[PDB]
Amino acid sequence: GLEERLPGGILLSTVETVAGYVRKGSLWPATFGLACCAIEMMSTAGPRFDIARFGMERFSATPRQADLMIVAGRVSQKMAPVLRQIYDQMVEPKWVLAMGVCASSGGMFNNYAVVQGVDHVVPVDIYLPGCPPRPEMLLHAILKLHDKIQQMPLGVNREEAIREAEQAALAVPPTIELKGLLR
Amino acid sequence: MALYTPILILGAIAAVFAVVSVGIALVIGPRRFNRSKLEAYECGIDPLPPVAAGLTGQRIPIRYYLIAMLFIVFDIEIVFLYPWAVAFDSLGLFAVIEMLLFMLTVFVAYAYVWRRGGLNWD
Amino acid sequence: MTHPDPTLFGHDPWWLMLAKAVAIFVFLLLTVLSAILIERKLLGRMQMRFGPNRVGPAGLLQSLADGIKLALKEGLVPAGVDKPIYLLAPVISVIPAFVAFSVIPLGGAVSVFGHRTPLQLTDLPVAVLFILAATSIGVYGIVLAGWASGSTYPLLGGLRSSAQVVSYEIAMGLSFVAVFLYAGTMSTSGIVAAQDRTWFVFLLLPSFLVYVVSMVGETNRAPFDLPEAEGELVGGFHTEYSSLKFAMFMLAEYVNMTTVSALATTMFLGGWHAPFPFNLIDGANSGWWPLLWFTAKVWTFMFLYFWLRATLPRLRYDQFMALGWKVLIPVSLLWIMVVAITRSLRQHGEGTWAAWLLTAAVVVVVALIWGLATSLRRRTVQPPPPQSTGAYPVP
Amino acid sequence: CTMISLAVLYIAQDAPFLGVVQIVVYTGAVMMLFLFVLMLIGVDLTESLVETIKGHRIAALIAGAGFGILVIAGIGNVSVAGFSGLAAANSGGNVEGLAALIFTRYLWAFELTSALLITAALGAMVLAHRERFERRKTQRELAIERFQTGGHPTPLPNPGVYARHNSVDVPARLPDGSESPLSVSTILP
Amino acid sequence: SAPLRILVYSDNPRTREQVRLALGKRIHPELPEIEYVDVATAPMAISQMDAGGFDLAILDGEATPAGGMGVAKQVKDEIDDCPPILVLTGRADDAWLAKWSRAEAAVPHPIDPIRLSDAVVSLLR
Amino acid sequence: AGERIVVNMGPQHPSTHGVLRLILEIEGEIITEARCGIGYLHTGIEKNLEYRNWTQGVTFVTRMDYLSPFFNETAYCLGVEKLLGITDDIPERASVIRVMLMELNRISSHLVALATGGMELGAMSAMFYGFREREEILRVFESITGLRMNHAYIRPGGLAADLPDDAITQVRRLVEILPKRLKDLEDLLNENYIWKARTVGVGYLDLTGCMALGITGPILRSTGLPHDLRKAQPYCGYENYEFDVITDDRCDSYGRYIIRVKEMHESVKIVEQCLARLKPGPVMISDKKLAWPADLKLGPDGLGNSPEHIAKIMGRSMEGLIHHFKLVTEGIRVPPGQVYVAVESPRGELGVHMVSDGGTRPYRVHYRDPSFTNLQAVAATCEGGMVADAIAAVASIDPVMGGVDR
Amino acid sequence: FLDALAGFAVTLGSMFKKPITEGYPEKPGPVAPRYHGRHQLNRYPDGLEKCIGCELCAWACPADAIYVEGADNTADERYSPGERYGRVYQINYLRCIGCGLCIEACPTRALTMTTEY
Ligand SMILES: CC(C)=CCC/C(C)=C\CC/C(C)=C/CC/C(C)=C\CC/C(C)=C/CC/C(C)=C/CC/C(C)=C/CC/C(C)=C/CC/C(C)=C/CC1=C(C)C(=O)c2ccccc2C1=O
Ligand code: SF4
Ligand code: SF4
Ligand code: SF4
Repeated sequence: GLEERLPGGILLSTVETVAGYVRKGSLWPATFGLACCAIEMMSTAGPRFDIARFGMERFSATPRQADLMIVAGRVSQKMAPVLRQIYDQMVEPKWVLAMGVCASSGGMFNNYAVVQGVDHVVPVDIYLPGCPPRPEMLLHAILKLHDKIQQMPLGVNREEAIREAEQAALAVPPTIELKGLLR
Repeated sequence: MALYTPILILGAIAAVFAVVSVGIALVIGPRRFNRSKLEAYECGIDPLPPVAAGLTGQRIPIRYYLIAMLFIVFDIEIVFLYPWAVAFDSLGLFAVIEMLLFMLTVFVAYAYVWRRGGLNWD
Repeated sequence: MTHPDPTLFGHDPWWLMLAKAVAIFVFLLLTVLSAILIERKLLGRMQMRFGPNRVGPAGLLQSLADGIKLALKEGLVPAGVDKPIYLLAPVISVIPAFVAFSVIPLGGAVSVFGHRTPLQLTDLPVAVLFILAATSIGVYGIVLAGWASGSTYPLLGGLRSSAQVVSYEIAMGLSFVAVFLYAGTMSTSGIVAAQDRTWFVFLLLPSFLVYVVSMVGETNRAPFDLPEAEGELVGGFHTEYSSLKFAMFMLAEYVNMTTVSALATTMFLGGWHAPFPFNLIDGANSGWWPLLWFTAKVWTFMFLYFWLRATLPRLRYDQFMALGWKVLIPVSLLWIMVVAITRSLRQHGEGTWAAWLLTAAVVVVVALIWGLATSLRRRTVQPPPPQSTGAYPVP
Repeated sequence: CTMISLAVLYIAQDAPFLGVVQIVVYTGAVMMLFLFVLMLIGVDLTESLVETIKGHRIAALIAGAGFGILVIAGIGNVSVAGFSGLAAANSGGNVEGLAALIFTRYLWAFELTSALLITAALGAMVLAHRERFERRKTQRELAIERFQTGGHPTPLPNPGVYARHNSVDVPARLPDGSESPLSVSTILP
Repeated sequence: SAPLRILVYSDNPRTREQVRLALGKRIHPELPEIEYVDVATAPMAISQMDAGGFDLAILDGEATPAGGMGVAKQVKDEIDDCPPILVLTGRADDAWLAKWSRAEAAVPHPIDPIRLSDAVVSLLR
Repeated sequence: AGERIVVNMGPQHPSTHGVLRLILEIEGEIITEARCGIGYLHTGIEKNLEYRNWTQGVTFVTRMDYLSPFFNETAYCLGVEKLLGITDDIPERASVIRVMLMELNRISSHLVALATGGMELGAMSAMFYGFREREEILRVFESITGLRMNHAYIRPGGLAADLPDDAITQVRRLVEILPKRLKDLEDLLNENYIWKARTVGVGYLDLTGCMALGITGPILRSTGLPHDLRKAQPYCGYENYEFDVITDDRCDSYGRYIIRVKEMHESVKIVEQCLARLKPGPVMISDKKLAWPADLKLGPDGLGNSPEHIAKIMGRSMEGLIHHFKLVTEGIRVPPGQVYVAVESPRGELGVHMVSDGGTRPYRVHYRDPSFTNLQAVAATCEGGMVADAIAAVASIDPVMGGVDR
Repeated sequence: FLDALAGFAVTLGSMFKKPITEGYPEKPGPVAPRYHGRHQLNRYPDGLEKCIGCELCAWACPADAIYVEGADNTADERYSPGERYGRVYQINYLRCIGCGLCIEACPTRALTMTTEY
């Protein structure tokens, strides 16, 4: 959008900060949930907690209105195409919260049927441990995503950030090479 | 002209607001082409092959068609009440009786439709 | 005397009437923001929650945050949509929503910058039906949005919107008849003036109830909510819409809620007249206080909307149409007769007879409707017959 | 659009009630006609509009143009013969004057509109209303058919789910590798 | 001839090194020289694909923040006339998803140099 | 014929629980054919069980039909114990706590069913009030087990640990408040005109249909048949409890909803009985060859093996150390054999076919989950009605897709 | 007849009762004392690590979420009493299911589970 054509002066910085504040608030989750993690997501929406306090009570039934896709449960092989379709049918900017161990790495179900982490099919922004994560853990992960969204760049700043993140990522060794103290 | 130009001004404000809102929707925010994004939402399932049959290239029956047909006539008929209602005091008893006869005729029609199952289906 | 009063309307200079139009538009914008925020917080309270209380001080910016986010969100134009009508449907929904409010009396005459003008953008000889016409145009927004999306769920949502029109519009129209009979005019200002002695909510209670049900129906609000029907059609008509197009559909919905609540206030709650606890106060009905009273009444109606949403499930649209045609329309028509006969008798000195008929009529109707609620909807049925599946033995 | 524009013109011609009623009733009527278009023609069917009757299109256009031209010629200049301001009649209320005329000078036609409504309702009830001999079976009825709905071809196999294909038009794979007919609804191509 | 440009996407640098080892400067002396563009993040890979000028993309299905299969589906849905996509799968059972990603070819981990080279030749031929 | 659309209720839909795929042929908006699409939540739990020991597959089974964790755990543990021939050796306190937790879990699962059904049918506040009650229930569950869901608290031969000292008081408070707070939820729905109109006569399924599809639970008992595995084929000592099998004769969605609402009160009564009969004692079989050796206790460093157990195994008891090591690492060995054990889960007969090949891992564990069988009634309870009626019918079926796919 | 409206009386009533929401994150709610929070490796009062690297926690983990490598407590560098200590100890919290089998498995109480989440 034209907000991405703005010059990199103070104008772009203020547009970025206001857009981040606006998007961190009103972060409507998609009406999407796979398993017991979906039950904990509902509990988070439930009175004991209040997802609504964060402007996130409107679980967008359609992906068009959804801004955040809380996977919230295990993703089977047959479901990955559906989850990717839902992700693609959301409109940018989009974010994916991998709620629970099943959504983030497959969790305990390390077998043929489970995808072993939704990042196999959709870009994940935050991983949320737990099986299921208790609602406070979900709110913590959501606030972490809010912090990430606030510092989200735009336009030329976005391009520079992408280049810098690429440069940093090209150098990190794989986890299999962090042999610290391994005999 | 008077008593309406305020309506015209408010309509101009609202139309400018709405068209500019559509323009902002199309022009502000990210835009990235994606065939999966643009295709019809079907609860995550692949949309039916384009073709045309049994829907878009076909018809969607409404089961309250009868009530729609009745709605046309009843809506156009009730509007007689408005001038009658406003001028009620000035018209006098004759107009009251005339409108009561008209309303009883409408009631006969309504009762025939209702009791013969016309208000059934949706 | 004659309403709209020619001594008050049609004399605002171009700048003053432009200022009033802009003020009404800004008032509707602020009222929509407040309606959304207050609805979310009141739903929270009615559900033991707090609602938005983090985005800005006490969550005051939550509605603005959502609006700007929708602005900052990608404007989708899905393939397979009838692009021209698909892009127009939001505008068709929005424009009538604002237009209808042009004839709402927010207050009485007031002097601003040396000009005596009504605290009201304008008034018409047929203002109430002008509001009805504008709202009726607005529904084409919903229906064409559902149809133009080129998808099953939006199509079903638009079809439900059309069914809802069939269900509620005739009842809405018939509700105005008693109001006109007692006020003798279609101008909103004239209707407000006619309620100086007493508010029509007490005099025309059946009309008020039918109108209120039709209000909730017209605004696509729970427990009717049919065109959206989140639990049934995902997003209903506004599926396949994103960003400010969806934002404008919802803005039109809320502006319609406000407009029709203000119309209810005008026609039944004495418009901007101060309530009884403040009516005795000198100057309450004069100056800018009428604006406060009108806003208070409108917001009581908004609270009724939110309360209905929190308490009631949503009807099937066939059930809503049955309510409209088997209950609302017959009740409103019987009430129109009863009222006409009553007023004619009173004008001819019949007196007691009217006081009898009216009561008897309502006594009958509340019974007959009860039958439809209890007798027609029988709660007993016969058992089914067995088949090849070798059913077990029942208790 | 045409109806709403004509309503605006009526308002401009000192007929406010008529214009507003136009908007209301024609909004309703065009909504119903749109419903019947979806029901009877098609949701998004694009008509060919190719002249099916040989030479009928040209003849119809010629006849229409000639009729319009002749009508306009017959109209000629009329307002040149005087144009009374309607303000005299609308004085005391346009709706008030309409009420005075309708229920005094034209009460007979007003009542006959009731006969028109009754005839329309009767036609709807006779031609369009279906009756017991063809009423759709209720969910209760369908469930109770030797337990047909759930036990007689117990809910039919879902459409097959394949990598790259999961739409309802995809048949499921039988063990022998052949596509199961029951998996895909018979209507689908 | 034009140096065929190949996009190698993997958060794991060792997977990129193995892919570049299997495919030398020339897969065969009959084929053109090969230039490799290494991308570790999905945003960079998507932007490079949008810039175009690639003859093949090797996407690691095991990439941590955004899997190769997801990126393959995204690029084939978002870039017009996108080059053939080769996906590296972390397990045999991923084959189904590899088919879903519509990748022209799938090579299981661990990356067999010869299998990868043959698949690349088939895709470029 | 050519005038009916075919649509996907699809996995991603508010009423389809995210993984259920109803494919509906709608003539206008009447469901003509209703195909059911399953497996979007298949997980391989049944196969993955085979590579973990007993007392470990518990953590797997609790995650299929995740709204009824204690029921899955109890079915699994009863199967293991029956294969061991140990069912009669389980401590009385363990059985009483099992019944108490199963009934509290029945209340919780019915609360979730009512919440999601009301949300699907527009009853917005129904979800919040149901989850408010479920919040107290889950507080009790968390205090007892340390987890809010997918508990692994019921273990082959007893429980994972004894109740905390405050557990009895919390459960008594639940017995006190649950009826009053369920009153709020019942007032929203029970007699509400819209709720009854939206569910009465919807999703009809006669007793013949229930038998033909093998339906069970509230759906079957909405036909008036008082079939309940707690009375017929009693387990965990349910025979010692005075409670009435809730059953209705409407055979529709509203009857099933009322059955669930009344089952909540029956569960409250059973929990009161459990508290009355709850007496101090061991919660795990006395046979040290099978008993779970862990002894969890709290301290300033958190929850962990009690210092007394640490002293016993690492300081003085070689046999104790060997038993702890082996029963924790390999686990018990279950004599070879097959056993089919069934319980009355909130959604019907939850059956478990358990086959042991004499090893330390379950050779085969299949869950006949009631939701899997009940979903076969979607065609019967949806065809003919409107999509709005289909939503109510499916919600009345109350399918938890974790149990459906497993 | 008013029974059908009972729901209204509910919601309105709750509108005047104090909301029951926990104030997380500003005022986090009280978790159960027994809650299965993050694993924690504990020390003896003198500072020695309790973990002897027996791998029983990892052994019992259903999700293979623990990796442990033992090593000798040489006199030059002792980390735990006895012959063995766990020099490498990793928990993959994206595989942890919080079951608590690990702590029940430990023979030293070196592994506990706190209430931190
Ligand atoms: C153009 C311009 C910028 C103009 C300037 C002015 C301006 C800024 C704008 C003017 C004002 C405007 C237009 C503002 C824009 C915002 C706007 C118009 C409106 C949007 C905000 C709005 C509508 C607010 C209220 C919405 C609302 C009432 C929200 C509450 C919804 C609720 C109750 C959500 C809770 C749902 C919930 C419990 C979620 C869980 C979903 C789950 C778990 C899914 C998966 C799942 C399901 C579904 C199960 O049920 C389930 C059951 C059993 C087992 C498993 C599962 C399972 O897996
Ligand atoms: S992470 Fe745990 S709670 Fe979440 S879906 Fe997987 S098994 Fe269920
Ligand atoms: S079981 Fe305890 S002592 Fe043994 S390796 Fe694990 S943490 Fe260390
Ligand atoms: S809580 Fe359970 S899954 Fe997590 S590390 Fe401990 S034993 Fe493993």
